[PDB]
Amino acid sequence: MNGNSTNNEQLQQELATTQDQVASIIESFVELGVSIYDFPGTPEATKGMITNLQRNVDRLYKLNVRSNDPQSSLSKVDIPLEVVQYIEDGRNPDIYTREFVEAIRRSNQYQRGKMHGLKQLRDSLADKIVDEFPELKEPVEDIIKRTSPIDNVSNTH
Amino acid sequence: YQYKIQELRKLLKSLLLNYLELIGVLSINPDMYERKVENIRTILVNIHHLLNEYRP
Repeated sequence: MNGNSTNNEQLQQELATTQDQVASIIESFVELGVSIYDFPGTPEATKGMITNLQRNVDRLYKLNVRSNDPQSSLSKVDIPLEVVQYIEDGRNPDIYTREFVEAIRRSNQYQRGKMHGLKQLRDSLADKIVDEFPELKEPVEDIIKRTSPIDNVSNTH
Repeated sequence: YQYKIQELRKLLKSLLLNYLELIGVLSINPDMYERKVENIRTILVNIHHLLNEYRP
């Protein structure tokens, strides 16, 4: 677990510095956007725009070669398609996480409701079998004991 | 045919017990249900075959 702890530490560091790099790219974007909007046409402005493209290309250089870097958890972190299309839709991905983990709890509670309803059916039917047929007391007790075994994954919540 | 009639009673009681055991297996772990469904399947065909033997 030490390896998982330390590699998640470089997950957090790598994501934070990519926050920094992507934010720098967006800042370069806002400055050439205002350059387009208020371009004075001077050669100094054109060379400033050329250097803006230079810095955009080298930031993309750094982050692409670091996406191919072996000393990276960039590949080990996993991305699915629903969150990326959900962000493309303009909606907040923490809602996607919320809905998905709430679906986890929905399926857990729904299956637990199945289990408890089946247990109610089991012990009600077993009691009525015992009441109707007095010669079936031992097989029903054996069946209930076998289908209610020792708890190793139910005592803990 | 008294042996067959008492065997039919025993098969009926075994079918009811096998249903109760199937409900228990479904209530704790519905992944070994295949053998219990198979036992209900063979108990039922045994009941039906005993009825067909009694049919003449």
